[PDB]
Amino acid sequence: KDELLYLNKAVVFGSGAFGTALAMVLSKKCREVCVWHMNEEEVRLVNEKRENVLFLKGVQLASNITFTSDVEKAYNGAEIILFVIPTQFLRGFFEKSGGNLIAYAKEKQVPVLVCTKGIERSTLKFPAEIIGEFLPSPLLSVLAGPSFAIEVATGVFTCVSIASADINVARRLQRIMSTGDRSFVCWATTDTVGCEVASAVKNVLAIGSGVANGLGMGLNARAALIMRGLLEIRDLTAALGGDGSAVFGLAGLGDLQLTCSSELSRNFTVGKKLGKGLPIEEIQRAVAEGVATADPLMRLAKQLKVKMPLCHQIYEIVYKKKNPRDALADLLSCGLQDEGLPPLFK
Amino acid sequence: KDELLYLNKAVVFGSGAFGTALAMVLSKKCREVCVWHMNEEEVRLVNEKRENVLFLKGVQLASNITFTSDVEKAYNGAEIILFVIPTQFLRGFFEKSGGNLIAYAKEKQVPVLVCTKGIERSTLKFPAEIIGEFLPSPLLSVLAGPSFAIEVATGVFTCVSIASADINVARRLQRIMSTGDRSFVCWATTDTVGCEVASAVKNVLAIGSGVANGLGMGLNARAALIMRGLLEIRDLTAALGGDGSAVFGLAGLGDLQLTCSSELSRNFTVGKKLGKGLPIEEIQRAVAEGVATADPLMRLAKQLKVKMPLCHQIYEIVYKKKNPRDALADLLSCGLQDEGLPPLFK
Ligand SMILES: CCCCCCCCCCCCCCCC(=O)O
Ligand SMILES: CCCCCCCCCCCCCCCC(=O)O
Ligand SMILES: Clc1nc(Br)nc2nc[nH]c12
Ligand SMILES: Clc1nc(Br)nc2nc[nH]c12
Repeated sequence: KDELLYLNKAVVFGSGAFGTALAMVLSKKCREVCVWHMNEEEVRLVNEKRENVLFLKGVQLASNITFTSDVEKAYNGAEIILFVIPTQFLRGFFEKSGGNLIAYAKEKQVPVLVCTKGIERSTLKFPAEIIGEFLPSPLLSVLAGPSFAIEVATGVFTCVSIASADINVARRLQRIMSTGDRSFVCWATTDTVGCEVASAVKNVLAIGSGVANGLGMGLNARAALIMRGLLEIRDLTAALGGDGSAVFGLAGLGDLQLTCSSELSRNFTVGKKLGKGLPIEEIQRAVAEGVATADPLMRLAKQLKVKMPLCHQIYEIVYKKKNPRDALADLLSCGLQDEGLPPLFK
Repeated sequence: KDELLYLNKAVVFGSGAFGTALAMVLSKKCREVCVWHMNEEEVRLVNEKRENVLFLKGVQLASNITFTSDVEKAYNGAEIILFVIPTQFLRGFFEKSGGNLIAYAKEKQVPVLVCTKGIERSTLKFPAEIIGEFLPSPLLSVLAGPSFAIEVATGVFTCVSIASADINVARRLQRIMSTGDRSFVCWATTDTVGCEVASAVKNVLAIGSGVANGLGMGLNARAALIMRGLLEIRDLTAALGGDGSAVFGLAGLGDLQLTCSSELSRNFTVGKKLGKGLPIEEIQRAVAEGVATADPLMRLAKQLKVKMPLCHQIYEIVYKKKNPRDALADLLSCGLQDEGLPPLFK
């Protein structure tokens, strides 16, 4: 149905910029929105200032958004649960604080929307996969797309995809997350794996985009990096058993192109400094997502025997002090080739 | 073979920014490069100033690039011929001045590289199709990709695709156009139709990107326009009998994303003014490619029964004084839907 669903309550676990922006979206579709944040002192400040001064400065929270540090109070009564907890803290959160939450979700069959992105170092698994160790996969969906947080939080027109193996789950979440003024529009897809892969890999590729800028390259180069980089997302998705339908959509190409063009993002600045010859040690002052992700990504790639040329070279630049110009030359030493895309039509 | 081909002479018919930049690329692979330009007086100026002050100001031409107004002197001895003549002048050029050129090309089996982009109003055909009425299609290839002219002309890293129905033709052109310093890298593909469609449609979509900016929208919106717009290139390509393998490559997505992000381009400024409420008459002072293209594109789409939502609405805004906010609302009145991309992997 193209008819929107409104709820009494939503909970968002994760208080970053993205989680906060999504809570702003939900505030227009649910009467009450709770945002869980572990530090009580900081919870008080935020509720006082009516603004997430910690991670979304300059944005006034809707009056119906309340921050809390009490997990139980947070989810009680919620009819949709969002996870935006950083990958590295996800598992521990469920083990240490998810017992009742999990029981509640299972009992009430509450939809869960995974918004966290990355790769867990110990298992090489993606966020929805980790969460799926604790919550029934039939209840799980993934949100991904070109969605700069400030724009989303302020209601500037944004499109994203919602992925669920069962398209009917995604379609229902589409009705909850899409806004009445059409400022936040969701598109349904089955490709959960493609979404998670794109969401992690885009951060590594963004460092490369930075490198290209630091090397003195221009916008033609950035476009080429996006397009060739996209095939790496595609190939890794295939190897992971994903259907790949999100690769050339909002979650894949859409988000990748946006993320690689964010010149002020930390991924980009780190790549630019690396491209200018600065060693990673000097740069490291606040870890760029791409830095953290590059290592587990290479390990997963190696484990699955997937060649990811750009990502591999970016990993070398970041972790093995490889000179950026040497990496580029190595990349361009493969000789002349065909583009590597199959025909769509026969 | 990954081994480059060097030539004695190249000719480029068309003296615009792009043709001039491509002549700079060729100057590094051919001893002599002739650029044909119809106005003799302007030819003299350019050769004197050793700079295309007309369409590529600020760039010093290689000493081996010579401008000329003599078609016969231009192609004589050439071993590759590039066309960059504007769509609307292509047919007349062959009819009025191509007799001997055509005989020479046929006799010597000279490769022809089509770089012109657009749709001819009278026949609704694309540039390589028009040229193919005069030169044997086996000799024809198309060059397309994210390739801002200034960057190409100055040797800043650029990747493009070369398309030919027979992949072997494209592969040979790849050896001629790719540079020894790897600053200009070509990728082979069969999808000529996809390239021509993308190259024309991107200009219409760029006006829409402008409109979005003028409406107060942001980068999330631009990313969505690129991604949804790409499906229109895909569907039109299918209807035209193209194989579509270029759609998600450099010629399609790559060039589209670049072109839609060029905020200072005429397509973009025209869209932005339209988005700000200015009527097209007041704007029209130097036609933006997207304006010229929108009409023949809609006619071709209608003729083939292909729905192109964004392009259609852009045509309405440009040609039928439709209010941009009304167009947007109409576009968003389709209800909630699936993303519309097939799985890549089963
Ligand atoms: C970490 C290195 C980043 C440098 C970025 C270079 C700018 C874009 C390069 C795109 C060319 C793609 C090379 C493909 C070669 C291959 O498939 O092995
Ligand atoms: C000429 C209008 C341009 C306005 C541009 C709006 C910004 C991007 C909009 C993308 C949403 C895509 C709408 C798809 C709806 C449909 O498929 O009918
Ligand atoms: Cl230990 C820990 N857990 C969660 Br959940 N989130 C965090 N953010 C910082 N440290 C964190
Ligand atoms: Cl009439 C004509 N022919 C060619 Br070819 N190119 C042109 N450029 C402007 N007018 C032109």
